[PDB]
Amino acid sequence: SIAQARKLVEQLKMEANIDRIKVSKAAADLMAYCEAHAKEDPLLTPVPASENPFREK
Amino acid sequence: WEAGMSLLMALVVLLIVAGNVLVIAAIGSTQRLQTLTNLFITSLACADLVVGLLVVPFGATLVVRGTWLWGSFLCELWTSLDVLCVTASIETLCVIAIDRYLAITSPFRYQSLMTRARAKVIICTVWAISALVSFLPIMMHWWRDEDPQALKCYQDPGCCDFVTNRAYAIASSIISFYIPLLIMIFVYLRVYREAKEQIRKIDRFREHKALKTLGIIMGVFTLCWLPFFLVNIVNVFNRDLVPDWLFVFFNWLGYANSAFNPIIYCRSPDFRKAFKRLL
Amino acid sequence: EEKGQREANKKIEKQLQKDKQVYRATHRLLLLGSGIFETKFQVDKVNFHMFDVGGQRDERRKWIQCFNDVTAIIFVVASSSNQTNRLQEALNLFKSIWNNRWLRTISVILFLNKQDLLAEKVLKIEDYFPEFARYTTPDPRVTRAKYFIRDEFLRISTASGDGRHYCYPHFTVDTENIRRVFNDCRDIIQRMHLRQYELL
Amino acid sequence: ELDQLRQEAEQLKNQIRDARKACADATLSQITNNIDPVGRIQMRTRRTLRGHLAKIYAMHWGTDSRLLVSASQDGKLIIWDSYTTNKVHAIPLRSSWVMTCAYAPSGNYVACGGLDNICSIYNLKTREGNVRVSRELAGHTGYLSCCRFLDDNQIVTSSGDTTCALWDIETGQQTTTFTGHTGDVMSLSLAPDTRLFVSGACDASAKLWDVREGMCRQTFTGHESDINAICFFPNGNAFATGSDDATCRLFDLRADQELMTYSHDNIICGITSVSFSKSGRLLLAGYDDFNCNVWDALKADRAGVLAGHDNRVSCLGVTDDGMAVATGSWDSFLKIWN
Amino acid sequence: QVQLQESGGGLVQPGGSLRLSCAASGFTFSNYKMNWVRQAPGKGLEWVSDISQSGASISYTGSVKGRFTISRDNAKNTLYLQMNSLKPEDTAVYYCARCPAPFTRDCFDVTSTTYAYRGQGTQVTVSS
Ligand SMILES: CC(C)NC[C@H](O)c1ccc(O)c(O)c1
Repeated sequence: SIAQARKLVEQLKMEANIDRIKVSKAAADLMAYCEAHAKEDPLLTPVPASENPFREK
Repeated sequence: WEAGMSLLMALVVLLIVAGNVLVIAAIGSTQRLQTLTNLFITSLACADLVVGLLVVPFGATLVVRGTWLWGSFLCELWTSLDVLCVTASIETLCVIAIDRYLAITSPFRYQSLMTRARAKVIICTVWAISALVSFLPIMMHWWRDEDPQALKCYQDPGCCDFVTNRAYAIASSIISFYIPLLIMIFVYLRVYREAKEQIRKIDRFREHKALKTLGIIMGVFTLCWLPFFLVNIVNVFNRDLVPDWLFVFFNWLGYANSAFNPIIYCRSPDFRKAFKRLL
Repeated sequence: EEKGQREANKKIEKQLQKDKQVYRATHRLLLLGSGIFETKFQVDKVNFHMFDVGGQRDERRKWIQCFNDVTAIIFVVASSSNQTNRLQEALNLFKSIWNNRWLRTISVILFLNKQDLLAEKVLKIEDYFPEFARYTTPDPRVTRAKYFIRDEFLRISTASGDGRHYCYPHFTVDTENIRRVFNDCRDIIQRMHLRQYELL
Repeated sequence: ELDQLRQEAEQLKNQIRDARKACADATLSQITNNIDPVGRIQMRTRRTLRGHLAKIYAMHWGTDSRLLVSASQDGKLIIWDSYTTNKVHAIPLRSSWVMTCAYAPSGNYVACGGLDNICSIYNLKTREGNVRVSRELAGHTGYLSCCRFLDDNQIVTSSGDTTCALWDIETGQQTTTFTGHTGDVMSLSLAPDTRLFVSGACDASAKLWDVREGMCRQTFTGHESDINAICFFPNGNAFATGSDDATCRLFDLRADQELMTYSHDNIICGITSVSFSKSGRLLLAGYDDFNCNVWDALKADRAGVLAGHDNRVSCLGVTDDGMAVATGSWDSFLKIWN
Repeated sequence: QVQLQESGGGLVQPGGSLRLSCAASGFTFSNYKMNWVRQAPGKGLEWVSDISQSGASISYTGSVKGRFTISRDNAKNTLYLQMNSLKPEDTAVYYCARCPAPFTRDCFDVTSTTYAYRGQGTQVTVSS
């Protein structure tokens, strides 16, 4: 029961020393990423049937 | 009063068509309903649909106008189509009964005895039997009687009556109604026995429910089709006993039977849901 | 190459048709009460595969869903069971299985085992289930106790049956055990078909 | 002497909680309040793969975006060609009860497993012409819930014994073990770099593990019930979790906080599978109500519905090129959507 | 995080009365079915009682019927176990458990020895 608390403190210390950015930065990063690869998403952007391998060759 | 008869015929046609079309669309659109027995239900619905679409309107014209107006060839073709579709419907009912009998009497082997390919072969065989009992005899003049009245009926284009000889009447009635009737009585008696045994194992409501369902099925079928076939046999055996209008009325009751099959065999919750969706 | 693909597909489909015909002719049972233990037997040329789920860590709410389509769950319970109330634990497990949305159509074959243990014990069941002092049979002590436990299980089962599944209790020799599993599976299939035809 | 360590834990918890509260500049819904709404996403079924007898439990595409493997508890592993619908391979399995299957990046090997507590690896490129069982990885004390290839000689597996494991396939040994979860690990998702991977368990928490060290880097909580599915964001700096509480949650790594929640009042069923699109703006989630929902991962507003299954949806199948989605269900059918 | 803190346990002479309170946090308390479990010295976890979402359906173990009363205050997200006429056979650690999933009648694994949605529990000792 003592080693439990001991290396639980150890684990929580491992996860304590971590550089955390602000949520605004992560939100902006995900937004810019989703926006930079938009033209490359067939599901989001319907591609003409000619190049769709599930309608015609 | 003839206007009442016209209204009645129109409503009968309407009900038959509407019902069978709904059944077909429901079984064909929803994937959940594309089961094995639903193939037999589709066969029955298609047969009753052909009935309601082609056999009933011309009979109604014959009844109201008082004569036939489309010639001799169309009269022969209409007789053939009527017999074919009636036979197909009754035999498909018998096949559904046999399928239920197999499912209940051999529950373990039912998966191996019944397959989609075997169901297709069974439906094809039923329709081929109907074809060879309806179209081949009437077109080769094997159904023609040799009585002077029959000679006059066949020689006149404006007369389309169901006058037959002993052989064809007996054989048609046997292959269309009597054998299916006996098979249905047999299978449903066995099914009732099995249901009673299972109810006794479980344990009032259940006995009443089973009795009501089986009574609905068998009583509807019989009360609709038995009078006409009885009159048909006794007519080919003696012409002066049963009048003609009673014969036509019993035939039309048999036709009207076509509108009750959707309500007798397609009341499942899935069927009700498909109907609510579509309609 | 498309012709080769079609030929391979034809061969695979023949094999799959054989496998389908062999798969529908077998019935899978879930025994309850190295990851799994199989047991294949045959009664009247009907094949049965029973599966004992060992090597798990007593949290069943996830791997139980794998048995959503078995033909039956064989629930084994010790009529006799620092003595904890194991009968109530079995009752709670049965109740949770009976009301799981992924098992609401599975029938349960209940096996009340260790009747000689309970028999020598009756001469401790009333400290739990205070209703035993008023229950009456529908020695007499063992009959009272065993039928009381059976009635507790049936009371749990008949509260949400919905007509889709039932419970088949038996008092327990592999001979009649296997015969009973066979008969109960037959009854289960028959009742399913009867309910489908609006007869039950 | 044990109370001071109790309050050591308390100090650590309070410090981490306050440091997380400090990095609360603004909500995701705020900065994403000026983007263009995706609109109604209307996908149709293009292919219906049939042939499985029982319910399908898992599927995986493969780096070619054409072939795909599916596992069905009828005891079958079917490798289909989605373009032509033909069955490329049909593998019978020892144990009928499978829960996961994996396609190797090289396309030469396939992997499966389940209640047998074993991970079976079959070879597909054999001069014999017939698929054999190349390896059997054993050592897990619980059912296998998910497995993923790193390469032709390493595979990461998650088991119901609250443990994950990295296996070398040639020797068949367990090189690294990952412990720390208090419940059944249900899903695992590999990052594009193959150096980290996240895992969700029944304790309503997710954990990020480093493969080359065998230690948990970060723990994420916020779900109210078991986590059934977990998927990485295309860039590898965030992930999404579906749970039995009828919600999806998008978490970020560098922020160490929950970013977004996708849910609706009329949704009271659990999430079984999740997957992003190639751009990552569409979050596809399968539900127990027989349907699949397409959420706008940036706006959290439901954008589409795929409703073609008559039973529980069990797996999702976005391709690597993003051309099609694959949905498996308990109805024994697979569906391809575009 | 999901948290369930039990309190109100202590020492009491035989035939006394107690009131255990379980404070929940981290989830919608109303959408779940709650349970009281206990573990005695040298024994396994034994289910004691359960109460449904609304608070209508209540179930007890036969050993405590007529003595224990389960209550649920959804406004304060609290569970209560009022114990009367306590016997020496009730000495144990009592835990406040939550069913795994919401909107469900089945409650699995509440006594699994490693359930995640169970609290630390409170001690109860009935003696002289
Ligand atoms: C009006 C006539 C053409 N209808 C006869 C009836 O439909 C019929 C059906 C099946 C038969 O086997 C039959 O002898 C008679």
